[PDB]
Amino acid sequence: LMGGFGLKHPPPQILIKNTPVPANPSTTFSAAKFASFITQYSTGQVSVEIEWELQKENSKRWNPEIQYTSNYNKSVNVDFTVDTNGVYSEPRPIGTRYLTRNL
Amino acid sequence: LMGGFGLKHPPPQILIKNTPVPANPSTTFSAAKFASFITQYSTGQVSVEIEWELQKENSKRWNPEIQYTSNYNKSVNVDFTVDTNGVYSEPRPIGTRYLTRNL
Amino acid sequence: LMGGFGLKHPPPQILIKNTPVPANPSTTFSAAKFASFITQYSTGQVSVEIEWELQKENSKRWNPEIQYTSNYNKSVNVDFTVDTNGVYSEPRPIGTRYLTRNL
Repeated sequence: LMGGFGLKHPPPQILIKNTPVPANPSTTFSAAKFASFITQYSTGQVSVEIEWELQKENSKRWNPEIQYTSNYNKSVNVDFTVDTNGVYSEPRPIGTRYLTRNL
Repeated sequence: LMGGFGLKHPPPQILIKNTPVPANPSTTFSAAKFASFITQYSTGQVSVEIEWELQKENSKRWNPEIQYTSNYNKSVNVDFTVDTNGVYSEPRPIGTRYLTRNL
Repeated sequence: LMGGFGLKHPPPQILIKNTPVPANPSTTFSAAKFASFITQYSTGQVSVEIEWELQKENSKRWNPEIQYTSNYNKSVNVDFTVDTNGVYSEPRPIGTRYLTRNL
């Protein structure tokens, strides 16, 4: 109901966790679990590559169609572009329904 | 200079003419040429089939581009469409330069 | 117009960038982008190997030609050489037009 593709078997959850590296244990045995760990974080790169099937249009429509366009009118910032502080912003929600089809 | 394709050998001229069908000549010989012809015209259909080579675009441009679109704002007549009298009209000249390319 | 070789397809741009390595994120989730990165730079070596085609001269000229030469007159510094501070300098612009050819 939020829009999208209903999948009985969706793309699976990809779960990630730093392995606990303990600090130095006591030189005598303690049966209690470790509460002291070396503080650490991880970083790295992640790649997703999705292949999408397209459905081309076969309209015999004469007049031109509504399409998503940028405006040529000047502005302080180009849409879908970083500003002078390096902050990327998206100005408006772009839906996907621009071409037409007869019922 | 009016725009278009300069061709040393352009598509050739296709010339068409009704053959003169004379009216009844005099029953005696006259060496003068015929000035009296049966009034007639011709009609028919004409087909031109041109194949055009395209040049697809390879821009790595991030932001959206200016494109030719119809406006969705309502009007008494749809653009590039006959009116109530059956008269087809073209409202504006459409040029061909809408995509961009770097120098 | 600044001189040189006009190329429709020139040698391509070679673009280089340090990958951002973040500092430690907050232990709670924040949907804001990272503004804190580990300060780092890179260094290394770069090699360019260009092959040049030459065009040898076939003059039947009798007298000797103007050529680019160094002067033998003594000076505090040799031309196109570091000074006592290790600073390399080029004393004059050397053009390439020294041999002659008839029109």
